[PDB]
Amino acid sequence: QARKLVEQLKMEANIDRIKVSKAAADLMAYCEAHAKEDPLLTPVPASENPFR
Amino acid sequence: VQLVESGGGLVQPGGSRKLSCSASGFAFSSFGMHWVRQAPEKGLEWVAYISSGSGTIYYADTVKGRFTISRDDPKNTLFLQMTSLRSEDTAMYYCVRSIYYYGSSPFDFWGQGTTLTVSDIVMTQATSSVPVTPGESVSISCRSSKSLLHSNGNTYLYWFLQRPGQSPQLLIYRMSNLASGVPDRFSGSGSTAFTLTISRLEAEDVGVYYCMQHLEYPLTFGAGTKLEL
Amino acid sequence: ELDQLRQEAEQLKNQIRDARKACADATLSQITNNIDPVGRIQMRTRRTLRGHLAKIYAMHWGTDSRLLVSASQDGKLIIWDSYTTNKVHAIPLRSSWVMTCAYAPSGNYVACGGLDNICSIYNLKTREGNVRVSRELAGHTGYLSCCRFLDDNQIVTSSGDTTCALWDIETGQQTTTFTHTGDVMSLSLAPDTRLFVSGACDASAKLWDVREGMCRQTFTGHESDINAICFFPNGNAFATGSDDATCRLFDLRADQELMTYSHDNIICGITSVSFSKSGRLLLAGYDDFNCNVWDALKADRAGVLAGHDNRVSCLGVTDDGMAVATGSWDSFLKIWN
Amino acid sequence: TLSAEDKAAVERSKMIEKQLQKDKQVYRATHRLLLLGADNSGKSTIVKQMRIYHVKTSGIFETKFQVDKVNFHMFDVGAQRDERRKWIQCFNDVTAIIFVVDSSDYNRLQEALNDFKSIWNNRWLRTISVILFLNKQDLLAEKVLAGKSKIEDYFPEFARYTTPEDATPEPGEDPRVTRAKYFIRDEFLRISTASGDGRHYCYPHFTCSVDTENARRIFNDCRDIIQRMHLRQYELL
Amino acid sequence: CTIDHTIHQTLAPVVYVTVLVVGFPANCLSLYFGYLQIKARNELGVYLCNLTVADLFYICSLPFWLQYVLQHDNWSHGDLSCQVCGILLYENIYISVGFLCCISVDRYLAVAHPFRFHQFRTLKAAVGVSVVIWAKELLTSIYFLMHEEVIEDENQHRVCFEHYPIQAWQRAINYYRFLVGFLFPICLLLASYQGILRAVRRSHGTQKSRKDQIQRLVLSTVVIFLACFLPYHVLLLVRSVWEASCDFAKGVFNAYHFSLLLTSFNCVADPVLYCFVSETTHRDL
Repeated sequence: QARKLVEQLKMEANIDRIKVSKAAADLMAYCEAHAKEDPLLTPVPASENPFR
Repeated sequence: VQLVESGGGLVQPGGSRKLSCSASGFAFSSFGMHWVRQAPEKGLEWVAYISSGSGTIYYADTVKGRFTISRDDPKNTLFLQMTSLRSEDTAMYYCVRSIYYYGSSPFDFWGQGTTLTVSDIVMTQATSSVPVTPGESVSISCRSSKSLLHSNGNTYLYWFLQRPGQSPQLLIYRMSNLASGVPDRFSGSGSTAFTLTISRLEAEDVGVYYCMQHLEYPLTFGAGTKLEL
Repeated sequence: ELDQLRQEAEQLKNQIRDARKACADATLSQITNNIDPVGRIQMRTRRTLRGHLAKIYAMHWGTDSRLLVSASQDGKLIIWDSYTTNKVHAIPLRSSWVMTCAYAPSGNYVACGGLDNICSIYNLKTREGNVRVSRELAGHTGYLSCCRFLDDNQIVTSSGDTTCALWDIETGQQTTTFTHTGDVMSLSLAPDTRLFVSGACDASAKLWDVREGMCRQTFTGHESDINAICFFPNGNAFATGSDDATCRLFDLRADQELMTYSHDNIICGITSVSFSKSGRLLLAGYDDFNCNVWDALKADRAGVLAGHDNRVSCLGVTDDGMAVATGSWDSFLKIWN
Repeated sequence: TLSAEDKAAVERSKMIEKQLQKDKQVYRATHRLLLLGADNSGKSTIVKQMRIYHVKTSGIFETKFQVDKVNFHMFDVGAQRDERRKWIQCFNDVTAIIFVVDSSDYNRLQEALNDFKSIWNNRWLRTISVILFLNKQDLLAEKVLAGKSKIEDYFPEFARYTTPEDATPEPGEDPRVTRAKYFIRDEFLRISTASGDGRHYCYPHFTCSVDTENARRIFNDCRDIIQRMHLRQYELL
Repeated sequence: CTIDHTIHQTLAPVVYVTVLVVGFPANCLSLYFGYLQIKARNELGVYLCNLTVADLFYICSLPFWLQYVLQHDNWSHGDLSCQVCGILLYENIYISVGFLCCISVDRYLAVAHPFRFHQFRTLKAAVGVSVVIWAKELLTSIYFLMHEEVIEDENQHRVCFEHYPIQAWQRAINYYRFLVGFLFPICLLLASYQGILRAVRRSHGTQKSRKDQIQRLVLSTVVIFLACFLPYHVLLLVRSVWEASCDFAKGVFNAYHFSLLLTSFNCVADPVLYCFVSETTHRDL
């Protein structure tokens, strides 16, 4: 009955979770590393873009 | 995909004759159609073009007025009606299938041709014959009178191979893109001046290689580079 | 017995909650309080794609970042040339109730599906010039809400039968099934393609291993139905839009909710979420006829896309990040830079 | 300006636009209906006897019929879960929702009323009218005449209820069955008129299993719905 | 012909000033809301925008007439501005009449026949009939530019568009204006309505409140059109059949010009009747 749910919870419980501070640092690192390649965040020179 | 043609033969000069093309195996209504002539020993020459919906019809300067093009989508049949025939109109006529959308491959399929015998950006192929042996790599070069690189970023150069006794087969469209069914051996590159490179040559690549422009009508071919073993 | 199993499940849930709570070393908002705000992103429409008879539910950008596929409830997919507004393809659909579309990474196939419970794959590049139904995938017992292509031969789909499914294309049979207690509404594939996260109508988003076929992780926190989901470009984070008028960014590695994006002036649910190329901008379509562009690290609404007279249903950012295309119930797609 | 291939692509787009306009001419003239009900409700019988007169897990069933040279598409749902909160959003633009209720079953009449309340008060159907088909009227008549089960055992408001003056009893049918069926209709119409303002209207209809007029009532109600929509759109109210 | 114009100095300036002040802002909100209806796939938007444009042309022409009546009826603005302004004041009202007739016919088609004539209620048909109507202006405007209408009276004032002892080219174009421009449009309005009023009061979906409200709006529209135009066209007839001498011109001058001023309220009543009373407008206001 609920044995499948118990097994799923056990399988999803024993995992290696890093600190949320490291997660935030990784997300910030990705955003800062690829900031120069984001046309919407950093606008294009209006001549390289294909819509103007 | 099959494009059979009919309606040619011996006709006395100054007469008239209608050429028909039966298309079977593809959506004829969504494809533009071309009539391309080839003299018995000379190269290819574009005769006419009809668009999907019959809203854009173009003729060559040497056939304009006295030739007319038409299509019947429900009957899937192309027609070229020709009047005031001259000695210059002794050629094998080919029906060519060409769709036009982003990423499409125009001139993808050619028919079989009909013999009719009576009784402008310049493409230069400075080399007409090339001695070649299997296993080697050869490069066929073409030149253009005007730059074929448009502002949209497309260089409108086309490559065709005419094996002995066969219709031209598309190899490369837009000077870089490989057609469907051609081996990855073929590769093309260029700028006004172009080249077609064949690597690890096989025995089925012998024939005449033609380069065609599509930047602006009329569509002009080259003389052709014959590759003989 | 049943009571023992229920007690064990409750204990395991409490253990998971405690483990997640014992890792909140520093909130993401506190850490990013030092980084500069992105400022007002004054995105502007550049092309309006019109020609859809009825409301649009799904859009997908091509890998080339130029070809669009849009699914509308007129029984039609339309493949748009984004640069020239030209209509490359118009595919009639045998089921008019379409809720999802997918454009294959190779560009050779498109996908559609909806209340007909069938994932229809259409072949674009054929010897004949017409777009033909490559095949129809059946086996879901509920409406098909999202479909995504791993490659030309595998496709992952989510249905209202509380189930996702990974399908083979050459043999139209469910290679594997993924079993959520509510309607599954959105899918998102990791860039590595080895995982996918799915949000359902139970305020729960589950990260699944595609090859193995079991639920790797589950994430809660929402108060209502989850309607949209997407991956941060990293592949180790994902954002969920919900009917509780909130977006939430989770991280698989932390196995807990990172951050929430909400405002008191918006009370309408999020219907489509997408990330910019950098992941700094989180674009979310809403029922308030708008598409709000949030700063994914600061929870500050940085921009608004207001060009639709009806609810924004679908939203997507190109592979190169040049443009963002949003399609609404006003029968229009709009391309913004 | 444009290359030759670009002009030809534009021509292809123009032809696609022409086909889309031809398809708009059909979409605008075709009315989409959403059939809702329960297993007890004879909506399957209605579909059968309306398709006659005019895949295993497939979740939608489209029945296309035509009345007075106007086309209608009913869309029955048959392979979806008991939850309805989400796919119902797909039907915010349908002309009408045909709600079929088994009036005979007193035990499940409250469930039907609750389902109708959910449909009527839904956020995405606030401008959509409901054609209410109180099906199986012959079974209700037989049950009330051969009286063994009473409505007073299920709804303790039937005793203090009188037949409304604006009633249209069928010829040669007892006042008891009229009272019963109008009580059921009044329960449904009370739910309908409790809210909704005037954006949408519930059209009640006493239908049977073998009635051949159901298509006619759908046509009339849809004509009225489109009339109201046009009065609103063309600035008359 | 010695005709005096004191009505042009007592009541005419008031009327023009008011119609200008209360109609120029009105027929700009009206135009904006018509454009909003144009954004949606609404055929009525074309007709509303065109009617507002015609009224705006009338309003534009109004200040010249106000200035004219201010200086004791002396058109000191050349012989072409007089023609243009007179066309906009006399022959321009029929453009508005035709466009409200188009509105009424579109309403009748949409209400009384909801399941048919879907072709006729498209934007292409609306712009086609608008182009046809504006052709008529071009093509009437030309006819009026063919004639030269500036007459210096006894006091050296140059009257504009009005030769009192009416001319032979008149007395026949007035018949055209009455038959085609009043009688045909009023018949078209009374047929489109009362056909709408028969489609309503037959429907079982709208409440009695709304059903009475729609009838009140339709009656108000028809009555306002009648009050604006019927006196003017009746007097046009009365001046085209019993006018042969200067004596009759003095007798009927005051009445005819009062009716002409009454026609000037159509451009201030049209935005109210066709754009302001609508419930959709109230939401965006």
